[PDB]
Amino acid sequence: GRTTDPVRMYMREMGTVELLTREGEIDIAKRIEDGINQVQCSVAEYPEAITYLLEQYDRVEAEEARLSDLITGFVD
Amino acid sequence: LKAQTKTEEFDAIKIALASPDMIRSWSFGEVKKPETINYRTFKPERDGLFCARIFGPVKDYECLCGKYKRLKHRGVICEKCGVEVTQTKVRRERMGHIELASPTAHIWFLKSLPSRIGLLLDMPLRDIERVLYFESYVVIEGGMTNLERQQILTEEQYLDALEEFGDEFDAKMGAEAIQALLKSMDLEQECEQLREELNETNSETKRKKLTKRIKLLEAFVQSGNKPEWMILTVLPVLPPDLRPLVPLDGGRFATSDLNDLYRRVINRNNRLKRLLDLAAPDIIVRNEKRMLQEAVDALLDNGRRGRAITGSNKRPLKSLADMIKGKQGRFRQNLLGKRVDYSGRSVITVGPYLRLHQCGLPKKMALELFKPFIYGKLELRGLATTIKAAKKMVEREEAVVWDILDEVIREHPVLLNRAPTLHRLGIQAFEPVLIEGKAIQLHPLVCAAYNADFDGDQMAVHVPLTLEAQLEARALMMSTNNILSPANGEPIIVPSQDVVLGLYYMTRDCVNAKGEGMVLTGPKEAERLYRSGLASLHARVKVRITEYEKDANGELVAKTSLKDTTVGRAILWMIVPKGLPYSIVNQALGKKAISKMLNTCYRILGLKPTVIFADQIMYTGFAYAARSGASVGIDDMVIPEKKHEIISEAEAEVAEIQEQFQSGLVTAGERYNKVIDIWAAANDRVSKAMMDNLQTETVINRDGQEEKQVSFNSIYMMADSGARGSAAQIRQLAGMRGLMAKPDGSIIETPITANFREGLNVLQYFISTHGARKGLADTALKTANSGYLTRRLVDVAQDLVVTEDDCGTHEGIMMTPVIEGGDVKEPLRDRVLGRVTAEDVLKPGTADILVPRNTLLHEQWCDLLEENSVDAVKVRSVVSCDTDFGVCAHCYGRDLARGHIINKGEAIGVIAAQSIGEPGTQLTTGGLPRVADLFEARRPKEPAILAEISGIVSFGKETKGKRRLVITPVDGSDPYEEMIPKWRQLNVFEGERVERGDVISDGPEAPHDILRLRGVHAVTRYIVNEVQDVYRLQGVKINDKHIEVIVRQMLRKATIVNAGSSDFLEGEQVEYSRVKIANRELEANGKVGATYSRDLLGITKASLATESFISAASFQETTRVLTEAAVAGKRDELRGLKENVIVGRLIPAGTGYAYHQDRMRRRAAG
Amino acid sequence: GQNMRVAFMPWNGYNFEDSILVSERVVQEDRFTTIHIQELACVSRDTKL
Amino acid sequence: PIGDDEDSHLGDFIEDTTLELPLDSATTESLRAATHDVLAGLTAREAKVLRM
Amino acid sequence: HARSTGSYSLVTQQPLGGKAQFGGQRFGEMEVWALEAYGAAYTLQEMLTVKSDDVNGRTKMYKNIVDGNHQMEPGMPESFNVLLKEIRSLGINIELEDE
Amino acid sequence: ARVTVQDAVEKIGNRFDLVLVAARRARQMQVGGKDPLVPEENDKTTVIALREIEEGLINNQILDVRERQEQQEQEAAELQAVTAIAEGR
Ligand SMILES: [Mg+2]
Ligand SMILES: [Zn+2]
Ligand SMILES: [Zn+2]
Repeated sequence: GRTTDPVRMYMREMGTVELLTREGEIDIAKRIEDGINQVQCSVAEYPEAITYLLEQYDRVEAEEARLSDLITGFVD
Repeated sequence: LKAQTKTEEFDAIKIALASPDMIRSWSFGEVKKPETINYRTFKPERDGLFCARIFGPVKDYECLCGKYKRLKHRGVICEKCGVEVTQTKVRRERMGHIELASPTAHIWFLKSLPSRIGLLLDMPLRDIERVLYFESYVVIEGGMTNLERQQILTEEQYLDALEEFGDEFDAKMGAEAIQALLKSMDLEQECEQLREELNETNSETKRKKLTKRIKLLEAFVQSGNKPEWMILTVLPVLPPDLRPLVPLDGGRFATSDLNDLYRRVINRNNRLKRLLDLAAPDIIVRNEKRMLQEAVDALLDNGRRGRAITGSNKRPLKSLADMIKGKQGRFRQNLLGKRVDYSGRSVITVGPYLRLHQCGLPKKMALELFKPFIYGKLELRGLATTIKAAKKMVEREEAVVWDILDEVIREHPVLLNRAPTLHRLGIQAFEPVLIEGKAIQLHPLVCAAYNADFDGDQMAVHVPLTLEAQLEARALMMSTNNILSPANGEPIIVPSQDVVLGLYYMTRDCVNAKGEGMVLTGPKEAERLYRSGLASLHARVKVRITEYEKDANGELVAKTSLKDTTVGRAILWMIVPKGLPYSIVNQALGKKAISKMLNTCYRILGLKPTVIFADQIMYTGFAYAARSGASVGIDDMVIPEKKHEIISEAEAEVAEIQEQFQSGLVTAGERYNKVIDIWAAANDRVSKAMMDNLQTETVINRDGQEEKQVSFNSIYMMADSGARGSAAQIRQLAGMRGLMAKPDGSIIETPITANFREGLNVLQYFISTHGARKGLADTALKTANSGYLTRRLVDVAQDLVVTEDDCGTHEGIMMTPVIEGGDVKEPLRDRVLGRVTAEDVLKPGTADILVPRNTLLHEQWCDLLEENSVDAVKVRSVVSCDTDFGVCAHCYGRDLARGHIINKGEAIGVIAAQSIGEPGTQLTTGGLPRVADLFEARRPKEPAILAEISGIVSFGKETKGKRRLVITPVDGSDPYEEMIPKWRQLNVFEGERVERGDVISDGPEAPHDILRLRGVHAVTRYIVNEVQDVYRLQGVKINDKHIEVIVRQMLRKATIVNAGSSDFLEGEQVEYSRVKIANRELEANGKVGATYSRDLLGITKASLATESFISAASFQETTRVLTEAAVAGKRDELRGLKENVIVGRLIPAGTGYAYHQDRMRRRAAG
Repeated sequence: GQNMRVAFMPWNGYNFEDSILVSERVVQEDRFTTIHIQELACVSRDTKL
Repeated sequence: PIGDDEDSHLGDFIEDTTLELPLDSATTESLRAATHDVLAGLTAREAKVLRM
Repeated sequence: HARSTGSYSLVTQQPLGGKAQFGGQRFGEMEVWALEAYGAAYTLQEMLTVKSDDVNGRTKMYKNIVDGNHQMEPGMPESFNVLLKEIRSLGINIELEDE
Repeated sequence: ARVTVQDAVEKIGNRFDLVLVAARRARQMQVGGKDPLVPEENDKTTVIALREIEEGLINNQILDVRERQEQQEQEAAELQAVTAIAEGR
């Protein structure tokens, strides 16, 4: 059953998984978008998450940090 | 008193499993990176396999960064990069570690034949491996639901069972699983339960395994090892200098293979930590865990899974297991050998001018060897300002240094050694004599001991350095101090070839010669008569001689007389010292006689006179052989005149039988035997023709017409004296040579008719060639077999050493002359010589004790026994010795190069093994393999069977493949019934009584049987007599002693029958056991004392058991021994030879016996 | 090699086993003398120093 | 592995060049005695100044 | 060939010719046995400790040899010392007990 | 030169303890603590010691005794020096 030689117990273990249909990729990716956006929105609903960002920008213009360490930019 | 903390001189050693915290204790840092060195500046990349911070400074007393360069700052840890500046040597010492992500099995405990993790858990190997590879789930602490604790499940099964029971059930997989199993395991509870289960059920199958396993478990508990440690949480890294990156020429680098492995391990480890921090899917992190397992395994012991290969090179990489094991079978660098300073070697030459106590040592060699002494002696006398100047001087080879060298050489011995060292005489100490030349000069009489020809063999010299080494070499290894083979009391200093031809030619007599019949005052004017050319060397003459007999009390009596002797014998007599009678030199002086002269001289006058005697014998033998003008011509080899006629008649017989085969009166095979027989008879006739003609044909006239005596022909004198040549080889020279045999072994019926004096033609030579090649092959093979055999022998003996003085047991074996089938294949006197008497012995009449209880029987005692008719003496032996863990000197015997009783502390096991081994090259079921079979106690192919018990026997049942034999003891119960296959022809009488150990069939018998049904003395007697049959059939002299000590080592272990202290069936030391039952017979339990049964273990088997594990790791399979010892937490106390040899301290024998003893008593005491 | 006058006879044990005892006439005539030709090398390398 | 197929392997022939030879070590030991005696020669203050 | 004190192997400190100044003779198992039959312990010890394998022993020796004092202060052979690490490099703990 | 040691072996039985005792005495000579008990022939301390064994004027008994005496011989000197260490109290 197992010849050992871990290349095999891998090759056989992954070979069970079925290849995705072209649509399945988009189903899964959509699911990804769903999950993430859920955590993002959950972050937006936290008051301290706002106030903290504000304080951090009060620190940015005070030269205690840089614009690159807070935002990667906005939309734009 | 405060005992101590830091460095002492340690005793014993301990081995066990390693805790993660322990591995951390060793570790001075965690190597976090696969990087080695920076690639331009070659400095170590910090925290990497090669590191300054963790391990040590690159150069002596210098910080890596370069800040603190001074030899002052030492305990300082640098602020920049912490490195304590200390010698670079500490990079050869400090260990390290790696914290693995997932747990890992230690491949030694997984794959060792009795898999440790496996049988500790009572879990099969393949299952465990199936678990480690994530190929299935295994339960841990199943609680009460549906499931066994050790039970294995599949994916779907685990899912279903989990759905049924969420909690109160547990299952894992992978390494973490097995580790959790081992950790959860409670050994004590298992102990209780197993004791109970052992008690309840009666089946052999059940309680055998039950008891074995419980013993295993409790041993593991007592060890101090906790099972978890078989799974590695932390992996130690070996010090960098033990796996160096050191640079080479051309700027190229070279590094150990452990770096590739360690690198791989670190890589996959870090990548696994990364894959954990990246939240990878299971299928990935699992592959990574497996790969890490493989990497670690490959690092520790490579080859038990995949045998990984090194970068760009096909050849598999050497792992730590391979580092320990070494190669050339089992060799640990104290075994195969070790290079040694103060040594040398070169081609060897003769040097007859030498006294037997010295040897020629080449000048330059002496200079280079003694160079440090010379340096010190040069500036001690003040010839050189400083040591530097001394070097400059000896390098310049200034005139004054040679004298200083003559100073440091004088009383300073040197050790000389040859290539095939077998017996202890392979190394001998000599007094150096400065010689101009590049060749080593070695005393002729020693050539026999070294088996050293002059055909270009080389000898190696070693300079004894310390004072103790000089005095050891002089009082032990010294040439003059060994005159006698340790195997048998006979002299090894016996004159070899030229010398014996000299003494033989000297004392011999022809019929008529110059000075025949005249008379002389003494040896002086005899020699004067000879040197002046007036009288011939050999002539029958009466001369007055003065001999001596010490036969008074310690005192030399004088007696004079007119002896009938020759001129040569008279001359030679001048040499013979003191108390020897003239009788010894008045014979023809053959090799045997010339040897017995020496022997008697030694057993009478003592050592020194014998030494100088042998010396003079050599000198005179050489001188007179030289004067003799002995030579060899083509006409010295005389062919029988009747040869051709014998050839013709014997050739007529073959045509007779050929005619009969043509006419069909006789069958082909019968014909074959007939012709072969007639040709063999022919060869016998020609041989016994040429022997008569060669031997007696001198026909010479004294005052009459004719008289005939033994020939003065050169080749005859050479063959007869024993100098060189033999009846067989001489037969090959003159008479025809033999009948050859095809490789098949079917002997050719057309023998070689021609000899070497005549020509051999094409076919004859071609046929001789096979005999030659097979000869060289077989001999060169028997060398190897000899070596292997000796090896097994010292392995089985070794640590056996004379320890106590006298155990004082009356016990011993009955010594009779061997008396085989004819008259006396060996006398009583040889068998009992130098052996101590077990009890007093009797004249035919009694209350007269000739020999009083225990007394060394020397030549005089043995002769006193010989005067009387005594046929029987009981003698103490090494096998019967009451002393435990060694032999008492009183039991052993006297034998040594010295005639005195064996010293206290000499290591006898080794010299016994050697003594048995050295002649092994000279041995031809029978043979050397027969010897091996004997010492291995192998049950033969077609063995006999001995009656289990005395009393009338008869046959029972039928033909099932065994027709059963029913024995009927007189008083006792019958039920003993053995199943004897009936297809083997029997012996035992259906109507007669048979004693236990009688012949119930024919063929050889396994010594196990002889030991059980006959007993210890009987079995030791069988072994010694059979092996001695093998050796003595070849003309090999070996005292029964050595064989008896080997035998003692063979029977060292025995199995218990009764009980009251330890387990029932255990094989164990009879030393331990007997010392326990001797202790149990009183005090303790009043008597609970157990009964054992003596066991027979083969030499290769008995060698397996050794207390010391360091010793076992030498000659056995290292990998297994280390594991098997580590699980038990076995503590090696040394106490033996091999172990102390490995660890590098004084041998607990010989000179060191005073040390180890004084320390042994300090141990286990106040 | 070279042929030479040889005598078979024990001479003062100096021929003891296979050993050979040779006259000064031979070493003087320089006949058994041999010429050896050795090749020695010196390598100029590059070190970081 | 290098020739003979024997246990001779490349790493066996790598010699430690970082070790100091005993022939020199003896001279390092002797130089101390020599300079010590010679430093016993000068005035106690000159000796102290030179040792300093 | 002859050697007094030559170069030494790096991996395990043992006599090795680097100059074509020869490494010493190899003292093997059989030679050791031959030393064992004789009662010579010190010859053996110096053979496998100070004359060869001991990195401390050899120099402490040489100095005594030139000083006119014949002795040895043996220490522990470097082979066994390395082997200890090689064993400890695995999951095995090997220690030296007592005093 | 001592060609054979047999006589010394006669003087002390063991022949190993002979090597030991002779070594000890030999060092008593080599390191310069003491001087020979018998004329030196140019024989090194190695052989001088053995000659001393043969004459029966040197063995384990004698050596142990002498050393035991020398201990007190040093105790005699250092008596006043070490008793001055009463500052220990
Ligand atoms: Mg040969
Ligand atoms: Zn630094
Ligand atoms: Zn005994």
